[PDB]
Amino acid sequence: PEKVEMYIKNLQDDSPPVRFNAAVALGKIGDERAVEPLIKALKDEDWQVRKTAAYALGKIGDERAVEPLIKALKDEDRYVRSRAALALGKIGDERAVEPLIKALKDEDEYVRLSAASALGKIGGERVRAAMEKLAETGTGFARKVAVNYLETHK
Amino acid sequence: MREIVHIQAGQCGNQIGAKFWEVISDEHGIDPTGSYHGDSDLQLERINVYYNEATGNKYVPRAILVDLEPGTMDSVRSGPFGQIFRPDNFVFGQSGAGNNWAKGHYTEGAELVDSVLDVVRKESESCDCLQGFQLTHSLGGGTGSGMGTLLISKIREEYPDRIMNTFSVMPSPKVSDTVVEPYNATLSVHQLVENTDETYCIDNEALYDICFRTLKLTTPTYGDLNHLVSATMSGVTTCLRFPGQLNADLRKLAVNMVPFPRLHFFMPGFAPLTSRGSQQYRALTVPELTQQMFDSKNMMAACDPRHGRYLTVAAIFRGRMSMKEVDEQMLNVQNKNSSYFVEWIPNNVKTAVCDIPPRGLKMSATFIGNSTAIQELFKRISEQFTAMFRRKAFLHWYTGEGMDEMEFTEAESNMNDLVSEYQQYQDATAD
Amino acid sequence: RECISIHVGQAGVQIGNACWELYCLEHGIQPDGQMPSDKTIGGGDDSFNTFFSETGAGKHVPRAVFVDLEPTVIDEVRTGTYRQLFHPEQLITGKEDAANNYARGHYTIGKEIIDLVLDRIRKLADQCTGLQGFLVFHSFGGGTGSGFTSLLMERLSVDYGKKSKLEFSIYPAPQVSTAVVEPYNSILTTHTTLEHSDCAFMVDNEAIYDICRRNLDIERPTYTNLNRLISQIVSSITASLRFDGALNVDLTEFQTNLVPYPRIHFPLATYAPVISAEEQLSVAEITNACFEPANQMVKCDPRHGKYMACCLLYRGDVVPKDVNAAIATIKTKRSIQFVDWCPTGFKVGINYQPPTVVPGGDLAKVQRAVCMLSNTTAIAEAWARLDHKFDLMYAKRAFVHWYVGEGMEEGEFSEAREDMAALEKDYEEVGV
Ligand SMILES: Nc1nc2c(ncn2[C@@H]2O[C@H](COP(=O)(O)OP(=O)(O)OP(=O)(O)O)[C@@H](O)[C@H]2O)c(=O)[nH]1
Ligand SMILES: Nc1nc2c(ncn2[C@@H]2O[C@H](COP(=O)(O)OP(=O)(O)O)[C@@H](O)[C@H]2O)c(=O)[nH]1
Ligand SMILES: [Mg+2]
Repeated sequence: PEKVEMYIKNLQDDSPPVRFNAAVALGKIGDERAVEPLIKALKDEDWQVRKTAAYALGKIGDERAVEPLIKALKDEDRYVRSRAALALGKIGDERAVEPLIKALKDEDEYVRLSAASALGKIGGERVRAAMEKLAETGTGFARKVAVNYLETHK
Repeated sequence: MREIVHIQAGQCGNQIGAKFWEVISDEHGIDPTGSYHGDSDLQLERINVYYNEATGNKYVPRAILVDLEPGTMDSVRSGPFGQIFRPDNFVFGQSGAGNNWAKGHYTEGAELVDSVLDVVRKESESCDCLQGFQLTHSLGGGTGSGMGTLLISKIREEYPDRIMNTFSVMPSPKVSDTVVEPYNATLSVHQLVENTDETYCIDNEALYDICFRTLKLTTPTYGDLNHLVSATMSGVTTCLRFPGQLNADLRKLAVNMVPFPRLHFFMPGFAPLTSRGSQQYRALTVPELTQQMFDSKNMMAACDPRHGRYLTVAAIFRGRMSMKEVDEQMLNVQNKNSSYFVEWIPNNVKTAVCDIPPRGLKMSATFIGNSTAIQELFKRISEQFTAMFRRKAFLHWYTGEGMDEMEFTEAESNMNDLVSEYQQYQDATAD
Repeated sequence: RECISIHVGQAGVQIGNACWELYCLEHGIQPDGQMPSDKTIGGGDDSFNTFFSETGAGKHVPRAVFVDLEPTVIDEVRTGTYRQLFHPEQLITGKEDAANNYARGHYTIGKEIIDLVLDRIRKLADQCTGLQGFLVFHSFGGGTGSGFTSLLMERLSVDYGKKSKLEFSIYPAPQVSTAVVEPYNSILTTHTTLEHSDCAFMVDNEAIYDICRRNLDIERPTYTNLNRLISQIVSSITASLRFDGALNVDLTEFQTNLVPYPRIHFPLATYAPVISAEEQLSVAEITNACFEPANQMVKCDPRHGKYMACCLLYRGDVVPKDVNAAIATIKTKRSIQFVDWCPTGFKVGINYQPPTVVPGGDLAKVQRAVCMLSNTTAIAEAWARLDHKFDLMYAKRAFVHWYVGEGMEEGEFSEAREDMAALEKDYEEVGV
C-alpha cells in the first residue's frame, strides 16, 4: 500500500533498469492501482520493460488490461508478444480468442506456443466454435492446435 | 583404490612392521583390543585403508606376519599391540633361514610361501577395491630377503594390476657383522628393480649415523633405529591414511614419483629427529622444517642429495601452520637450489599439508625423494659384493641350496645397470 | 529449447554444484527444487527451463549429469545441501579412479563406465522437446577430467551429431597442482576433443588464484575460494542461455558470434567487478576493466594478439545510453586490433536482473556487472606455456610408460603434440 505509490513513479523514471525493476515489483505485489501505469509501460521504449509489464498485467488480472494486451500481440519484440499472449490466457477473456488465433501464424515458435497455451486456458464455447472451424478450414500448426484442443476435450 | 594389504617378513620386517602398527593405531585412535577410542572424525575417515571392520565397532589390521623363525610369533603377540592382529594371519615356520637368501627364496621359504598366499588371498577378498600391497622387510637376512622377494614375485604374478610397494632395510657393516649380507642385499635389489612399483630405501648405515653423530646415542640398539623407521613410515603413509588430494593412493603417488619404471627407489627423510623419549623441547618453524627436508643429515638412506639431482620430490608437512608459510618456504628452497633439481621435469616438487601432527610433536615434516644420488647406496652394496664374489667366496652355501652362479651374475648386472641409469639422468640436460 | 550439463571428474563435479547453487539462487529455486510464490523470481517470463525440467509436483530438477571414476567427490553432492535437488540416477561413480593418467580415463577404466553414462544422458535427452546441446565441465590435468571427457565427447558426436558441445575447462596451475603429468593430460585431451567441441572456455587455475589473492585478498586460496569465483564467471557466460535475453540466446548464437574459424574456438572471458565483501563502479569503469589483463579467466596479453569476436554481457543496473557511451570511448581510445576480414563490432547484451552473490561467499553484491567474451590470438600464449612443459618431459620420455601400460600407444603423444603445433601456427597465421 505505502510502497505501491513508489514503484508507480519508478515506472515513469528516466533509468531503464529502474523502470524494469518497478514493473517486476508491481507484478510481485499486484495492486489494482498499478493497472493503468502498467498499461502505459506496455508502450515503453525498452522491450525488457514492455514484456515484464505484460507479465504483471496477466498476473493481476484486471479487465482494463485486455485491450492493450490484444494490441501487444502485434509488438515488434518476440518476448513481448509471448508474454502478452500468456497474460491474455491468464485473464481468460473471450475478446482475446480471435487475436490469439491470428498469433498462431507468428514467425516465432515461442509466440505460436504461447498463443496455443492461452487459447487452451480460456476454453469457453467461442474458443471451441473457432477451433471447430479451424480444424476443418485451417493449415499447418494452427490446424494442429485446433485438432489437439478438440481431442483434449471430449 | 581403497584397501592396502600389509605383509611383514623376517626379524627386521616384523620388528619395524609392528612399530608401524603401534604408531598408526595410536594416530587413528585404536587400542590393543581394536576398539576406537579417539575424538576426531578425521581419524576414521580413511580407516578402511589399513584396517578391516571385523564385528561391531572393532578394527583389525590387514596385516600378514611371516617368518621361518617361530620365536617371532611370541615376540609380536606379547608386544604392545600383539592382541589386535588376526590369529590366523600369523604364518610361522619351525626352522629359519640362517641369513641364507637361497634358504628363503628356494628351500624352507618356498615350502611356507603357499600358506602365506592362502592368507593374502583371504585378505584380498574382504577388500572392496584393493589399491595394492606393502611389504616391510630386511635385505640383509635370509627370510625377509629371500622369502619376502619370493612373496613379491608370487603376488606380482597373482595381482599384476595392483601396486607393489616396499620398506626395505639395507644392510650395513656398522649395524650387522654378518659376512654374506652383500649377497642377500644384491640378490633382493635385483628382484625389487623388476617386481616393485615403489621401494623406500631404509639404510641401517644412515640410521646408525643419525643416532651416533646427531642424537648422541653412544651405542644405539634396534629400538633406537626403529624409532626413526616408525616415524618415517608414519609420515610417508600420512597422505594414504588421512583425507587429501596429493598422492592419496598408491597409483596417484606412483604416477607423480616414478618417471622411469626401474628408478622407483626413494630416499626418505624426517624432521625433527628426536631421540627415544628425549623430553619434547624447542618448537620448530616452517623454515626450520623445510631446511631439514633437503639436509643430508636427516636422510634415512646414506647418500648426499648434493651428489645428484632430484627427479621428483614429495614433501609432507604435519600440524597447525600457515599455508602461506609452507608455499613461501618450498618456493625459495627450489629457486635458491635450482641446480639440484632436474630442469626437464616441470613442477616436480609436490607439497602436502596434513592438519593432524604425529604423537609427541606439535609439527613435523616428511620427505620422499627420487634423487639420482641413491646410486651411492647401490654402489656401496656392489663394492661389498664384488670383493667376495671375485673369489666366489661362500658361494657353496647358496649354490648348495639350489641356486646357480648365473643368478649372482644377473643380480650384479642389474644393480650396476641401475647405477648407470641414475648417472645418465643426473648428467641429462633439457637443452 | 534445452541444454544438458555434464560434470566430469573432481574439478567439473565441484564446479557443477557451485554453478547449480548460483543458478537456483538466480531463478529463485530452493535446494529441494521447490519454487514457491514467496521465493519465485517475480518478473514473469523465465527461460530457465532450458536447464531445469519440471516434475508433476512443481519440483525443478537440473538437466545435469555428474560423472567420476571414484565416489569421494559425488558422495559430497549426495550428502550436501543440494542432495534433494538432483535425482540419484544423475550422479554416476566408479570405484578405481584414473590416477592422474589420461590413458586410464580414456581407455582402461573409462571404457567400463562410458556406456552407462550415455544411457543416463539418454534419459535426460528423452525429456527434451528440442535439445540444443551440451555444456561439459572438466579439468585438463586429472585422468578422468582429460581422458573420460575426450572419450565422452567422441561418443556424443556419434550419438548426437547436429548437437552443440561447449566446454568449461580447468586449465592447470603449479599452485593447485595435484600432478606432474598434467601438461601431458592437457595436450592429449585438447588433441582428441578439438574435432568434437564447438567452443571451449578455459579457466586458468593460476589466474583465479591470482584474482583471489589480489581482488579477494585470500592469503592462500583453497578450492572453495576459486570455485565460488569460477561459478560467478560461468553463470555470467551461461546467463544468455537461462534468461529471456537477446544476445547469445541459444548454443548456435554463441558459436556463430564468437567462432569464425572452426579450430580457433577458445574464447577468453573477463569479468568485472570482482570485489571482496569488505564504493560503486559505473558502466564506463566495468567495461574498461574488461580490457585489463589482470581481470582475465586465462593468463594472456591481448595487446599482443588480434580479435575475431568481442561480446559484452552486462547484468543489473546497466542503462543503454551509458553502455553506448562506454563502448564509444573504447572504440576511439583503445588499441583493440581486429583481424581484417571481420568487422570491429562489439556485440552488446543487457539484462536488468540484479547480480546474485553467494551468501557466505567471498564476493560482494554490486549494482552492475559485465562479462566480456573475446575471441583473441593471445590465447595461443596459454597453449605455448603448456606445450613447452610437455616438450621438457616428453624429450626424455618421462612418465610415458604409465600411459603405454594403460591401453595407449606412445605415437598418440607425438600425434597429440603435432595437433598442438598446428593449433599454435593457426593462431599465429590468423593474426598477421
Ligand atoms: N578450480 C578447481 N580446480 C580443481 C578442483 N579440483 C581439482 N582441481 C584441479 O584439477 C586438476 C586435477 O584434476 P581433477 O579434476 O582433480 O581429476 P579427476 O578428473 O577427478 O581425475 P582423477 O584424479 O584421475 O580421478 C588440478 O589442476 C587441480 O588443481 C576444483 O574444485 N576447482
Ligand atoms: N633397523 C633395523 N634393522 C634390523 C632389525 N633387525 C634386523 N635388522 C637388519 O636386518 C639385517 C638382517 O636381517 P634379518 O631380519 O635379521 O633376517 P631374517 O629374519 O632372515 O629376515 C641386518 O642388516 C640387520 O642389521 C631391526 O629391528 N631394525
Ligand atoms: Mg578424483
